[PDB]
Amino acid sequence: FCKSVSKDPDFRLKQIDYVIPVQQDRSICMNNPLLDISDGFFTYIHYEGINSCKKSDSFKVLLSHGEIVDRGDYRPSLYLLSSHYHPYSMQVINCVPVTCNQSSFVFCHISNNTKTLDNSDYSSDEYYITYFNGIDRPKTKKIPINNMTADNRYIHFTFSGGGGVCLGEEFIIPVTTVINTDVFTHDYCESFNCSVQTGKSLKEICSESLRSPTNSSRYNLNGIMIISQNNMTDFKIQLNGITYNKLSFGSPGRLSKTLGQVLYYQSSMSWDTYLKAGFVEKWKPFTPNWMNNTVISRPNQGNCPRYHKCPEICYGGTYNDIAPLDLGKDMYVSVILDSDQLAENPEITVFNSTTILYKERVSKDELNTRSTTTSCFLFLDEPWCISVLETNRFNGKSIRPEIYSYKIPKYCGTK
Amino acid sequence: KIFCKSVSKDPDFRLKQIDYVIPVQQDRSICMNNPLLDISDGFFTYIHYEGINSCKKSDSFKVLLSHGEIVDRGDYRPSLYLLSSHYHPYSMQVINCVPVTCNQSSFVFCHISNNTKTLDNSDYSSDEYYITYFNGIDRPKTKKIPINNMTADNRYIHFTFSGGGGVCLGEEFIIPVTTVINTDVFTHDYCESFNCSVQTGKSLKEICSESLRSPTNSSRYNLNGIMIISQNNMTDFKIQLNGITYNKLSFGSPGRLSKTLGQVLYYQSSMSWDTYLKAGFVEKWKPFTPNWMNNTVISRPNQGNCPRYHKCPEICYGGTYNDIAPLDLGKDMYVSVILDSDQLAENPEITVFNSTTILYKERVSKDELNTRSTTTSCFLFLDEPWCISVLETNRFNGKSIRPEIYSYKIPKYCGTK
Amino acid sequence: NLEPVSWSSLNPKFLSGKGLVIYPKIGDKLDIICPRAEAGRPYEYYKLYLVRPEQAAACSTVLDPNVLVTCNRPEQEIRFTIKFQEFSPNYMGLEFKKHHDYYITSTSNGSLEGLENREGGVCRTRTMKIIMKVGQD
Amino acid sequence: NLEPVSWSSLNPKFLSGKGLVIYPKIGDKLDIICPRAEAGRPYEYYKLYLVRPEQAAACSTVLDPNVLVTCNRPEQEIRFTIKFQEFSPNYMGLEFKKHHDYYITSTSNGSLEGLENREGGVCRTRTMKIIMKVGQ
Amino acid sequence: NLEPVSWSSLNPKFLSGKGLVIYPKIGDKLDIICPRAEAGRPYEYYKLYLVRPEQAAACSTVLDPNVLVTCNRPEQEIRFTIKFQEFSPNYMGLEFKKHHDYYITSTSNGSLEGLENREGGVCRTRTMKIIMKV
Ligand SMILES: *[C@@H]1O[C@H](CO)[C@@H](O[C@@H]2O[C@H](CO)[C@@H](O[C@@H]3O[C@H](CO)[C@@H](O)[C@H](O)[C@@H]3O)[C@H](O)[C@H]2NC(C)=O)[C@H](O)[C@H]1NC(C)=O
Ligand SMILES: *[C@@H]1O[C@H](CO)[C@@H](O[C@@H]2O[C@H](CO)[C@@H](O)[C@H](O)[C@H]2NC(C)=O)[C@H](O)[C@H]1NC(C)=O
Ligand SMILES: *[C@@H]1O[C@H](CO)[C@@H](O[C@@H]2O[C@H](CO)[C@@H](O)[C@H](O)[C@H]2NC(C)=O)[C@H](O)[C@H]1NC(C)=O
Ligand SMILES: *[C@@H]1O[C@H](CO)[C@@H](O[C@@H]2O[C@H](CO)[C@@H](O)[C@H](O)[C@H]2NC(C)=O)[C@H](O)[C@H]1NC(C)=O
Ligand SMILES: *[C@@H]1O[C@H](CO)[C@@H](O[C@@H]2O[C@H](CO)[C@@H](O)[C@H](O)[C@H]2NC(C)=O)[C@H](O)[C@H]1NC(C)=O
Ligand SMILES: *[C@@H]1O[C@H](CO)[C@@H](O[C@@H]2O[C@H](CO)[C@@H](O)[C@H](O)[C@H]2NC(C)=O)[C@H](O)[C@H]1NC(C)=O
Ligand SMILES: *[C@@H]1O[C@H](CO)[C@@H](O)[C@H](O)[C@H]1NC(C)=O
Ligand SMILES: *[C@@H]1O[C@H](CO)[C@@H](O)[C@H](O)[C@H]1NC(C)=O
Ligand SMILES: *[C@@H]1O[C@H](CO)[C@@H](O)[C@H](O)[C@H]1NC(C)=O
Ligand SMILES: *[C@@H]1O[C@H](CO)[C@@H](O)[C@H](O)[C@H]1NC(C)=O
Ligand SMILES: *[C@@H]1O[C@H](CO)[C@@H](O)[C@H](O)[C@H]1NC(C)=O
Ligand SMILES: *[C@@H]1O[C@H](CO)[C@@H](O)[C@H](O)[C@H]1NC(C)=O
Repeated sequence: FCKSVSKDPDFRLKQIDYVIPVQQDRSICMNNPLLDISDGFFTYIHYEGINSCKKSDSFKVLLSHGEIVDRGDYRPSLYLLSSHYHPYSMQVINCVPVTCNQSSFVFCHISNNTKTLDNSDYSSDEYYITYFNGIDRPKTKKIPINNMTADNRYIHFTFSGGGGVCLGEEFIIPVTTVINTDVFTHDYCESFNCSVQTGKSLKEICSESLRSPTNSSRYNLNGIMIISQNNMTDFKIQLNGITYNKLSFGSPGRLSKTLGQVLYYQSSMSWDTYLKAGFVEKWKPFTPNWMNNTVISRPNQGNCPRYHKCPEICYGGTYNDIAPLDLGKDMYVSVILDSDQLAENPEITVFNSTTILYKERVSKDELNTRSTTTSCFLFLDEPWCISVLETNRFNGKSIRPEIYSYKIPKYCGTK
Repeated sequence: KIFCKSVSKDPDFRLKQIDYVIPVQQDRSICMNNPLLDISDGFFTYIHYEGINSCKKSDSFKVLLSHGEIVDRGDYRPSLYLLSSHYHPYSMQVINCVPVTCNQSSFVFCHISNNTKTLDNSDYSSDEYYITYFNGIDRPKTKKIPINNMTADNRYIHFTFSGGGGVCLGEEFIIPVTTVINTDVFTHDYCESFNCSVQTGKSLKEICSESLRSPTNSSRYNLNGIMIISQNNMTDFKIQLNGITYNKLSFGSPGRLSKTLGQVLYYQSSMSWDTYLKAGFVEKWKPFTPNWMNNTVISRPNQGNCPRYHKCPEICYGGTYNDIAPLDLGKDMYVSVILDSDQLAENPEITVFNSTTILYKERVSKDELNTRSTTTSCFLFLDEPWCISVLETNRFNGKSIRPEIYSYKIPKYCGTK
Repeated sequence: NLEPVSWSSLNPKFLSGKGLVIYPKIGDKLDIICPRAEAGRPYEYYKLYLVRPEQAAACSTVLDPNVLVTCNRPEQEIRFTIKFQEFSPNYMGLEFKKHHDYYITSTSNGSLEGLENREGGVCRTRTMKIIMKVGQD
Repeated sequence: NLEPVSWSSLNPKFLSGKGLVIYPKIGDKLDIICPRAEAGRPYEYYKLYLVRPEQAAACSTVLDPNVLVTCNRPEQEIRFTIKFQEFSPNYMGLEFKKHHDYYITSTSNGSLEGLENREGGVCRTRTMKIIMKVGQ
Repeated sequence: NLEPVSWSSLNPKFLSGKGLVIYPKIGDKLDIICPRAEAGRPYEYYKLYLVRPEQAAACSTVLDPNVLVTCNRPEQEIRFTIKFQEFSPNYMGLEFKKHHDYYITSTSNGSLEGLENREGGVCRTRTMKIIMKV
């Protein structure tokens, strides 16, 4: 396939509309989509709320299970098999999808207090696994956080990310943890040769940039949760923190099984506005081999817009999954936002670590998009990808995410 | 075996402060004082005292005992992981405690008494002595030491566990102890050999005999020593109390025993006339004979007639506790957080030194910082020598006083900044 | 597009009593430039908070109001582009919608000493508040 | 830092009735120099005790007051630096804190014969007492 | 109708960490009785504020939060009936609607001296907050 810098790529882009439901109420906002594909089966999740697109401010949470099927189209089609709503939707703080053993698994954090992460602890909340397939009725089992072992003094946590991973009998879910003491170092941040802010020093800037922006006494640190079990029996739960190398403020992440490796992604919601991603070397401590990407960023308002590099007390950003296409050629694809500060103009981008190879806008008209997720797989001995975009094409009317399927171009520059 | 071993300036210790281990009290009246830390086999034991509007040791209503582990966080440096934290059940009666980390667990040896001045007017039969032990999972358990079945090599009248740490050797614990005896059974060839001005009051033999007396009991003498406790899995205790060698005697003071570099290092704080570093590796155990170093560069501050670098015998009392940690046995190198002041307890400095020369040093804080005693422990981490020190600091003015933990690396190369 | 609003104590658009009111339609761009190094060297340091009408009137902020943008660097021209779409790349969503109100203020003291002073500040002394009622006229 | 206090019978700062009063704030340095061999060869030997206001008024010390510093050598300038922090490298702590009173005196006879005279001495005859009410 | 919520520091329904959560449907009645004169004569004086979640976590109220109901008299059993309809006879409308959050707390000190104390109070000491996701 095409592995060089070129223009006018032919991704054969096609939108899929029959998978995501269409709500009859125009005031309802369907927001924060999640998608995980594995072994020809997928799990789709999104939140539904009334006149508000906030995650915990949602009265319905859809959970969909489905399959990848060939329709003779020379391209993959999404076949929706089962679709149910979460029994605790009005109390859902966060959910993460995992397609394990050709079935869907949803790991959710449920709380009565939408601000539980700012003033409470995880003993006051509950965490569940909802699992089902095409035939079995969905079943929800409570996770025994009492029998959990942790590698540090965490005070709170939520499943936060665009997907998890199944390895044998273990589930590995991305998580954002809460701790009330500064136990972290920032050698990477302290190494920057940037303008000194007149107020504080760089060591203070880097220490304080890990704090929660709504609780000055709290710190948000990313990590993983390993849940092993005997067919939903005798749970063994482990909570491991991420490596202290190149720390970035707690943010939704992702774990994906791709090309025989496990890829971790962390959204850049702080001062380091470039792509944070890497494959997992060790599990304790959770060490992803961070990439040195100089071309992939994301828009954001405030003191850290696109391509901002210098350490700064910043909060904000967009979630933009990546998916590797060929590791040796160091190629990746991602739907990123081609704007410095606004969340608009999504572009399918195939890129190097150092150069952007080729790209294509999703829509010719300006299109509002708050987050994107992408998953790629082999289909008909060719690399194909399916992306979900948190779109707002109808401004003022109802919001609904969009699904796109496309092929990596076989040859370069064909239009 | 690959680090800076020469005289140089501007060392890069990669110093970092640790704040999440020691708790922070909301009450301004609390004094967190007398920290102790002992590291062994990747696990540590931290101890400190809490009192109300007073930082005196026996004047403490709470005594914290912490157990923890050394963990790699991918940070290219060791991190302290606090595992268990308990308060002593007899805290309001604690006179002194000494930590020992044995077999990856914490052990605390404490002396309990109704009389904070028990060492001046009482005896050890009137007091009680306990071992409190715990780890990461087990609830802490406290067992009374059967001093009735104890054998002693001399006619001691009192004793307290006094020091910054102890040692585990097989099934035996060796804890530093300070004993009290009411008769002069000692000799002083070393002190009597000094060629100093003769004080008009007393002779040198009298000066040297009396300088071993307690400053609050002219009839009692304080002699350092060790306690050897062997047992059958906390059963049928066999306890032995041996005094330190009479060679180069110094007034009783908190000491330390540490397992480092395949040897056992003894340290004794200099609270008398010999203001230079008292330390040495253990040759024999009975009598407790440490091979005293001939160090000409490490001392400590103190007010009064024996300030920093004072050498001549004199009836003096006062000083600061400053642990050392060996870095290389062949090069005779050591590191220690000492106080860079002649008479005041301030300005702590990480100092890597010879027996005869100071190699390199660095201030902990750019601002003036009060520090009454320091403790240091070093270990191999990622095939490199790293050290952790605890300082009983008073960074805020007065108010909530609390010690601080610092981690640093011995510089790989000399003169890098 | 809309006319950008230069945010400095020397800006006339801030009416002495009503502040600066804007009536933007959905899909409009609007920059909020915090000023470069002024000629007379009067270093201007602010910290802008997205706030609610009640505490925008009282000119006080609790911990939940999010630091929308801070005017950290004096030399570098820090800015803040706005499109009145529904989706925004900011923490806490910040949907603009239509027929709503959106208030922007700063509680900061003129210099960096009171940069994070949240009790009073410019919101009531100079009434530098941006109020944005989306809709036609 | 504060003005050092020369400790000799020929020092004016010792008011004839109030002693020498000091109002030091926290974090201040304050030297207490015991005099060198004075010009007049009047060997001045003292022994200072950290004391309590009641027995500083009575000008008597029991065995419990600790010999803070002794002016043994006449030629050597022996001294005693004070920083009003909590921690002091001295036996018995000697916490300074804030909003407290701190009294330093000598009960000694002028010469070495009454060097350890603790009963009366300079505390009442010359009123050489340094009193430090820290804070306002 | 729903089970009334007795508003006193001596009520177990106020979970030590989660407060008291209620999930009422539209058109239900719900009384909030402020207590009578208790037997041991420990006069209970409160002042209840209809509040927003943000300042409900911090447990602070400015002048704009409306004093929903005040427990002045100790002997008289003052009460507060709620129907989750849209229209309410209260100043500032107080529309209930559906699928919303509604937080009620008091920042008052136990006695009448801190009746109008708006800084902290019972909202954080005893976590006596009624949270209603309809
Ligand atoms: C911001 O977040 C921090 C931590 O996430 C909150 O601090 C901690 O809050 C908890 C309660 O949510 C406090 O716990 C209570 O402490 C008292 C102390 O005696 C104890 O008696 C109670 O049983 C309970 O444990 C906790 O103390 C506090 N942190 C510390 C170090 O004390 C903080 O309240 C949050 N602030 C806001 C405005 O949301
Ligand atoms: C996993 O556990 C489930 C539930 O215990 C097992 O499912 C049932 O097991 C009983 C045995 O008492 C059988 O009679 C049922 O026919 C099973 N249900 C189904 C739908 O097969 C299941 O066997 C276990 N093992 C798996 C799923 O591999
Ligand atoms: C990006 O650059 C960093 C910095 O060199 C690379 O990090 C190294 O990763 C290897 C992997 O085994 C380690 O052995 C090195 O120790 C790391 N560097 C340092 C300084 O410790 C990273 O590998 C680079 N990115 C990629 C994809 O290779
Ligand atoms: C993208 O990264 C690759 C390495 O993975 C770079 O590799 C070669 O660079 C030379 C320099 O011009 C090219 O002639 C080769 O075609 C590149 N590929 C290979 C397989 O050798 C590549 O240069 C980077 N992209 C760009 C635009 O330079
Ligand atoms: C100083 O130490 C001596 C030696 O122990 C004390 O004298 C003993 O005091 C105890 C208790 O009062 C008596 O039972 C002994 O008979 C005394 N003599 C001896 C030889 O032990 C003396 O009391 C201490 N000074 C004090 C407490 O002020
Ligand atoms: C959310 O708050 C509600 C408030 O009632 C909780 O509901 C009750 O919780 C108790 C103890 O947790 C149970 O004994 C009751 O059975 C619950 N009510 C019912 C109707 O079953 C609820 O548990 C909290 N958490 C969740 C996840 O709902
Ligand atoms: C899935 O399949 C693997 C092997 O086929 C098995 O080890 C595992 O227990 C199964 N279940 C889950 C939840 O992974
Ligand atoms: C250490 O001491 C030895 C002799 O005791 C001396 O030769 C050596 O030079 C000293 N070390 C350094 C770095 O000077
Ligand atoms: C600790 O380790 C030593 C290793 O020699 C062993 O002899 C001893 O029994 C162990 N247990 C205790 C309690 O010391
Ligand atoms: C702002 O806060 C500082 C804090 O030190 C204060 O000194 C100043 O008077 C305040 N007001 C200004 C700078 O106008
Ligand atoms: C002080 O006391 C000593 C004690 O022997 C006495 O000899 C002397 O005369 C007294 N008076 C002085 C030294 O002025
Ligand atoms: C509550 O506030 C009042 C205000 O005057 C105060 O007097 C009282 O001490 C406070 N505490 C109580 C009533 O427990």
